[PDB]
Amino acid sequence: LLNDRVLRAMLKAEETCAPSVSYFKCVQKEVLPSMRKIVATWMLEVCEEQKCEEEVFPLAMNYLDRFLSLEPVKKSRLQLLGATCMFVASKMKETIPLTAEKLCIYTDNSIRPEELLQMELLLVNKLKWNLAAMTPHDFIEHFLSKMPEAEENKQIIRKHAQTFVALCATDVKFISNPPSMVAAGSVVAAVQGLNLRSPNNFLSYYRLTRFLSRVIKCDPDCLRACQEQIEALLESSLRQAQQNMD
Amino acid sequence: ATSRYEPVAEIGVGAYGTVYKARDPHSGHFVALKSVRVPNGEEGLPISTVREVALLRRLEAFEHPNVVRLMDVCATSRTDREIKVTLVFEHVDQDLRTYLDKAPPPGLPAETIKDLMRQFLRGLDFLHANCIVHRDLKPENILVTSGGTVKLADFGLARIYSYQMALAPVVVTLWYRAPEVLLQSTYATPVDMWSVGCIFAEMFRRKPLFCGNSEADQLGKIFDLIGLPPEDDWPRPRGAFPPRGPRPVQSVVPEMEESGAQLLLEMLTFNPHKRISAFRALQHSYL
Repeated sequence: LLNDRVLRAMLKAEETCAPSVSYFKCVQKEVLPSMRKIVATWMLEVCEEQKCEEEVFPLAMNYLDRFLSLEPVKKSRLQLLGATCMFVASKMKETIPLTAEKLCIYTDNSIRPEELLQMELLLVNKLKWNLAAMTPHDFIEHFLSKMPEAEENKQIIRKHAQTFVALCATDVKFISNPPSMVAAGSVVAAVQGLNLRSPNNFLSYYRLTRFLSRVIKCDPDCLRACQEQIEALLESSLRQAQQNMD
Repeated sequence: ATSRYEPVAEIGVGAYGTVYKARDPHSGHFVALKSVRVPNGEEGLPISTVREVALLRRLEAFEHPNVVRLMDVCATSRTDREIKVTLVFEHVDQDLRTYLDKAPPPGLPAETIKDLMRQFLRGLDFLHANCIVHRDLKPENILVTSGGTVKLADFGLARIYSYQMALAPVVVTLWYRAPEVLLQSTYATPVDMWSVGCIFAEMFRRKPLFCGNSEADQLGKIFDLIGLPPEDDWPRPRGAFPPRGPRPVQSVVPEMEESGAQLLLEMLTFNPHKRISAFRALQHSYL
């Protein structure tokens, strides 16, 4: 059909938007994983508070990672980068984008609209204006279209998967794993959990890793490894949810 | 300037300005730079532009044969009112004109014409399926390096250029503009197919089938051929005129044959809807 035709293209287009798995070792001198964690977290809270399109945050994290793969960055300059990636991602995905001033307010006016706008030109140039990379949300919808499952069921899968996607974007994995695979793993973790609680209902679950890794043209062991990493993350989120005291 | 590319010659000056030919140093290949003045705001780069470009950059991934690639883009200058952007395209040596000019074919061929259209339509069915419109399809826009390849070039750039073509218009060559763009500004996808008919015909003449000037000029010049349309097939900017009739084909052709004439008509329908699609065309009796 056209699914595959466009699918093959999008899978290729994805190879052109791939960040480096080793940019913390080879390109960054100041910026460490823990700091990407902090910025990612702040970027997500801004996207939540602003009720952005679900795909703004993951997409802005793709930009960030891709920029870090090509440019060394001062850690004092990192929040500006991230704010700029939200700016660009938002403009790409949203009917009504984030404003430069709104983003600045979210850094407590640590940056000013003028810094943001300079950084936009830098960011966009580094990435060669290759900004319309397909999103995990894109893949999720594609997978869902191939699945026999009532709409109410897809709606619940959608909700959970997007939680997993956002969870990944805050973590080091988002870097090595392509959106198509992050999306696949999230769907498998979702469908699999839902059917566990509701047998006889979410039955596209069976051998879904095999099914989706064909669609995705990937090693199924990589997908499973991926999904297992996603599910560990969601458990590691017992820590953050509670220790909000001392 | 500036760009890691080193310009080497000028290749033309069309509606989109001066097109240079540079070399990609660390790549050792040829490039075809164009440039655009884009409006700077307090919100930075214009959304629809950055969006438009980005879809052009991702369109390479499809690897379609019959369309040039946007291989790179760079904002070189920032003001506060304008940003300047250079577009790095894939380079193809001669355009369809230079290929119809340097024709030691006095009067042919017809398999080099049917297959040449077959590609034309393909690359055009490709863009249309990605919701891209060319809108300025010229013989200078249609390329082909040694191989008889046909790369469609300069598609989907009208909106990116909107700003610029309004500060300082230039030139023209309405010989290909559809009757809706003239009358109105339909911008739709069927405008490309009208430009495709003109090109179909001009192929076995050897120059513009509709070589006019005024938008009305170009019109009556068209109505001469296709004949004035009785309503309601009219839209909304006159206004009425010389009552004309449907001239046969081929007092502006041959060489054209049976179906070839019937297809060129489908492509030259006034009614954008009853007009033929690149797809339904790309599989007519004649092709």
